[PDB]
Amino acid sequence: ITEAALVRDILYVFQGIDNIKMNCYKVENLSRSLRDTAVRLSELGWLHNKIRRYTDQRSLDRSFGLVGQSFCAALHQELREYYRLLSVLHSQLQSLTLRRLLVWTYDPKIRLKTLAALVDHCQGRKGGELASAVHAYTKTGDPYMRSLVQHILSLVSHPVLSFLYRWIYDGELEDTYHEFFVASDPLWHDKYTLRKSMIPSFMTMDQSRKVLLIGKSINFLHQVCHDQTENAFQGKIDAAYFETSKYLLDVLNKKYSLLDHMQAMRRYLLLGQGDFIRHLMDLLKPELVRPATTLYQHNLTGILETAVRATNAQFDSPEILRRLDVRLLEDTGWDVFSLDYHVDGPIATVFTRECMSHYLRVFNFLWRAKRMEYILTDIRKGHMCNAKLLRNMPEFSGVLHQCHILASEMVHFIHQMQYYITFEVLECSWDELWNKVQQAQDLDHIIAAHEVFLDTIISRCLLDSDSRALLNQLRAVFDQIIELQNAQDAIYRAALEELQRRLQFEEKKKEEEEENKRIGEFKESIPKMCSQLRILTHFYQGIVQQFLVLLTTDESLRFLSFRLDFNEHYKA
Amino acid sequence: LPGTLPLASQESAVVEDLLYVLVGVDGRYVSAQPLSRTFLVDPNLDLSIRELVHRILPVAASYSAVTRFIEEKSSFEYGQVNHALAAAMRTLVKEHLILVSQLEQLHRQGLLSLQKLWFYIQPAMRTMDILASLATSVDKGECLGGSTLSLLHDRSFSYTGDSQAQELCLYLTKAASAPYFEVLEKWIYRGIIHDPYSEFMVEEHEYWDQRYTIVQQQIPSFLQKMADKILSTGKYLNVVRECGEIIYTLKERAYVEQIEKAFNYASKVLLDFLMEEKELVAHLRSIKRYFLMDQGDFFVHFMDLAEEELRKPVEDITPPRLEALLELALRMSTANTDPFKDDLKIDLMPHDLISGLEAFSFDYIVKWPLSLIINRKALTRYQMLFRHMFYCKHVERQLCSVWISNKTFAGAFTLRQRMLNFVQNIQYYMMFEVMEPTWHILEKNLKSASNIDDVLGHHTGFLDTCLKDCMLTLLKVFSKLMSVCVMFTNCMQKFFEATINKFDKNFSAHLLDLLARLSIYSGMASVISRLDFNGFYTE
Repeated sequence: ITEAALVRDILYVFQGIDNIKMNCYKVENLSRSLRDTAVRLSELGWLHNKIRRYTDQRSLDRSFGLVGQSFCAALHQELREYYRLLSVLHSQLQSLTLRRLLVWTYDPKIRLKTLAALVDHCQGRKGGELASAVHAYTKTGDPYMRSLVQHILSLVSHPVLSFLYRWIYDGELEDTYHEFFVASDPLWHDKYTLRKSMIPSFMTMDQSRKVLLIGKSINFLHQVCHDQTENAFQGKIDAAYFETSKYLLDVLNKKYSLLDHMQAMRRYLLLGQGDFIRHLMDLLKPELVRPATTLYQHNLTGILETAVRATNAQFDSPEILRRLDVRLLEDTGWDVFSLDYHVDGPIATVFTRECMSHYLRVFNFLWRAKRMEYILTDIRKGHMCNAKLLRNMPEFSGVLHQCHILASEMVHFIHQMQYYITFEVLECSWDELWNKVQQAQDLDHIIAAHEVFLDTIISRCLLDSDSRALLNQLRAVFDQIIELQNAQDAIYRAALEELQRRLQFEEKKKEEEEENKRIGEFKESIPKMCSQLRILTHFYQGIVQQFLVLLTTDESLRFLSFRLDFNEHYKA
Repeated sequence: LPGTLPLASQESAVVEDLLYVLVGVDGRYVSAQPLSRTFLVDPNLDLSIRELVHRILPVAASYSAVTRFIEEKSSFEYGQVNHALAAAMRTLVKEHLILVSQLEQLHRQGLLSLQKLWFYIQPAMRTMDILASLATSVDKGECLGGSTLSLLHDRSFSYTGDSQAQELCLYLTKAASAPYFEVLEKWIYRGIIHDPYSEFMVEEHEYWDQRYTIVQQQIPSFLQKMADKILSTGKYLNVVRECGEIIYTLKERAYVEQIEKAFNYASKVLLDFLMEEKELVAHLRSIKRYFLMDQGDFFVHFMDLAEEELRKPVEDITPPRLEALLELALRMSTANTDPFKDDLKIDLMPHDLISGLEAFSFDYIVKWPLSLIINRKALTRYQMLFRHMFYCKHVERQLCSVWISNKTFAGAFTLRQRMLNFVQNIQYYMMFEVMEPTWHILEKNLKSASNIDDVLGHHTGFLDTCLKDCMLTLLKVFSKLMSVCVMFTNCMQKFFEATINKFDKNFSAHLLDLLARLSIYSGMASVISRLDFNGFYTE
C-alpha cells in the first residue's frame, strides 16, 4: 500500500465519497506514521458532510421561510470555492504528499469548522430568529471568523431588510410564513401586535416599536382615513417617523378637524358654553317635571333645536352641530335627560367608546350642580318679589326672616362649589391638555394627553371609586335644597291666601267677631311653621359641618375646603 | 470491460461518456432507462467513482424533463403564454449545449478530470433545477393564460434573497407575459379583444351587464388590485365606438400607473359624450316637467279635458281617445316649448297603487345611449312616485270644485277646511321640501361627476331618497285616510245631517293615527310642524 494510493483516496474523502471508509473515517497493511496523518486529514470530510446534510435536508421542505433560503443559499457560495480547491489539488496528483497536504489544507480546516458549527447553533430557528442566531457568532474577536460570519449576516439579513423597507414606506406586509415581527390579525388597538420572538438581535427593543408605529401609521392612513399617496439605518427610521406622523395630523386636522371637535365637545358636553345651557334649562322645565313614562325622545329634539337657534350657539360649524343630539337614559324627567354627541369614523379612534362613557359619567354631575343652582336663584328671585307684597304684616317677618338666612347660607355652599368646578377642575385641567397638544405629535401623544385629561376630572370631581363616601355625603346636601323649596312655598302661599282674604274682607264693606277668631288662629299657626325652619336649619348645618370633616382624607380637594370655609363661618 | 481496466485511466473513459449524457444522447457505460428519468451506470465499477457519478446525473435527469417540456408545450392548443414560456425556456437550453461544447474541446487535451467536471457544472446544475421545477408546477395544475402567469409571479417572490435564481425567474416572467400584455394594449386603448384561445381575463358575449364579464381564473394575481378598472375601461370605449406601451417590472409599478392614465381618459370621453351631445341634464328636465308634476299649466288643462273619459271603468276606454287628448293637452298649454315632448306615452297599469282613474300613468321611451342611465329598472320608480302625486292632485282638484257648488247644511264648512288644510299641507311638503331640494342636489351633484358608474349612483341615489322621504315606503293608513276625503266629496255632490258628523269622527280618528306613527322615529319629524301650526291636534 503505497503513499500515492492514500493520496488518491484522501482526495475523495474530502467530499464524503470513501481504503478509507466511514463517526471518524477509520482507515483499514501500512505503517503507523501514515494512518495517523490520514485520520487527521480525513476529519475535514466529516466536516463537509455535516455542512452538506443541512443544505440538502432543509433545501427539500418548502416551509423553511424566506430568510432560511438566503442562508441555505449562502452556504453554497462558500462551497463552490471549496470545490475549486479540490479541483486544483487533483491536477497535481498526476507531486504532493501527505506531509505536503497539511499546509495546503490548513486554512480550509477552519472555515469548515466555523460553518460546520454555525449550522448546529441555529437548527430550529426560522425567519428572523435565524438572522438573530447567526449574529451571535460575530462577538468573537478572531479577525478571520468575525470577517467571515459578518458576511453571511450581510446575506441572511437581506430578506429581513426587505420586509422592513416594505412595511415602512408602503405598509403592505406579506409573508405566508410568519417571519416578520409584525403580526397582523384578519384598527389601532388591535390587528398589529409586536412579536417578541422574531426580533433580530441587531435591532434594539425600542427600534422595534418605531417600525410597528410607522407601518400602522400608513396602513391606517389608507383604509380608515381614506387617503392615498449602523447609523444611517437609525437615521432612516427617524426620517420616516418625523414625516409620516407629521403628515397624519395634517390630514386629521384639515379633512376631519380633530381639534375643532375637542373644543366643541367642551362647550356643549361639558357645559362650557353657559349661554346655551342657560336657555336650555328654561325650556326643559315644563317637560321634565312630568314622570318619565310620558316622555318620548322625538318631542325634546324640537326644543334642543330651538335653543341652538336662539342662543349664540347658532354661529357655529354646521358639521359639529350635526352630531349634537339627545339621548334618554334608562323616576322623573330630571333623571333620564342627557346629551350624547355621538362620533363615528376616523375621529372615533381618539374617543374609543370609553371617552363617551366617561363624559356622560361627568355630565350627570355637572347637570345636577346646575339645576341645584337655578333652583336657588329662583328662590332668591321669589324673595325679591315676596317682600314687595306682604311688607305690611309685621307679625310675619319674624318667621319670614329665618327663610332668608337659610337661603343666603345655602346659596353660598352652591355658588362656591360652582367656582371650584370652573377654576380648579375645568379651567385648570383643560390647560394641561391644550398645552400637551399644540406640542405633541404622532397621534399617540394626543390620545395619552386626552386620556389622562379624563382621569383627573373624574378624580378632581368626586366621581372616583374610593371617594364614594364623599359623594353620597354631598347628595344629602343636594336634597336639603329641594326640601327647602318645598317647605318655602307652603309657608309662602299660606301667607298670600290670608292676605287675599284680608283684602276682600274690607274692600267690599268699606261679621267683625267671626273673623277675629280666624285672624287670631292664623297668628297661632305661625309658631308651628317657625319650628319647621328651626329644625330644618339645625339639620342642614349638621350635614355640612359633617361634609367638611370628610374632605380631610386627594390634594386638589384641599382647595375646596378653603372655598367653603372662607372667613371661618364654620369651624367655630 | 471497465473491470479489467486500470483505475486512473478508466476515470477518463467515464468523463467522456458522462459528457454525452449531459446533452441527451445515450452513452457507452452511463445508459438511460425507459421512463423522473432513472439511469444505470455499471455493475462492476470503482465505489469511489459511481458514488461521484450519481452526483452529476441529476443534471441529466433534470434535462430529460425540460427538453420534453419544450417539444410539447409549443403546440397551438395551449395559448399565447405557454408558447412564450416555452421559447424563453429554449434559449437557455442552447446556452447549455455550449457549456457542454466547451468541455468536449477542453477534454481533448486531457485537461478534464472527473473531479474537475464536478466543479464546472455547478451553475448548470442549479439553473436546470429551476426549469425542471416550473415545468412540473405548470403541468401539475393545468395552467394556460393568466394562471400560468400567476405562478411565475409567486415562484419569483419565493426567491426574494437568492439573487441567482431570481434573476432567472424574472427573465421568464418578463418574457412569458409580453403576449398577454399585447392584448391588454388592445383592450385599454381600444375596445377590440382578439384573444383567439380563451385565455384573457375579459371575454365578450352575444342589457350590457352580460356582454363583457370578468373571468375569475385568468387573473394574473398581480393585476388583482386593478381587476375592475381594466374591465371598466374598455366597456366605456365600446358604448362610444359603436355610436360615433406597457412593460413588466418587479418592484416598479411602471404599468400600474399606466393603466390609470388611460382609464382616466377612457371615462372622460364617455362622460362628456353624454353631456354635450345627446345631452342628459337638459334631458332629465324633460322628465321633471311631467313625471314629478312641475309644469302646472299642463295638468290643469289635461285633467279638465280627460276627466269624464277617465271615470269610466277599466277595459272600457280606448287609448286612441286618451292619446288624442294628451297631444292636444301639450300643444295648447305652455309646454309647447319642449323638444322632447314627443316621447310621452299613455300606459295603463293593471294593478293599482297597492278602476279607470287609479290606472293612468305616463310612459317614457328613450334611445340607446341614454338608456344606460334611465332604464326600465329606474323608470318605473319615476312611475311609482307619479301616481302618488296624481292621486293627491285629483282629490283636492274636486274638493276645490265642491267649494263653489254650495256657495249660493252649514256644519260641513268647518270640516271641508279640515281636509283641504291637510292635502294642501301635504302637497307643499311633498313638493317644496322633498322633491325640490333633493333634485337641486342632483343638478349640482352631476357637475362634479367623473365616470358613468358614478352618475348611475347620483341618480338611483336620488330616487331611493324621494321614495324614502315621502310616505312611499307599511304606512297604508294614508291610503285609507284618503278614501274618506274623496268619498265626502261624493256626498256633497248629491245635492244627511247625520252623515257629515259621521265623516268627522271617522276622518279625525284616521288623522291622529298618522301623526302617532310619523312621530315615533329616530325630514320625517318636520312633517308634523307642517300638519298643525296653530297648536291644533295637540292630543
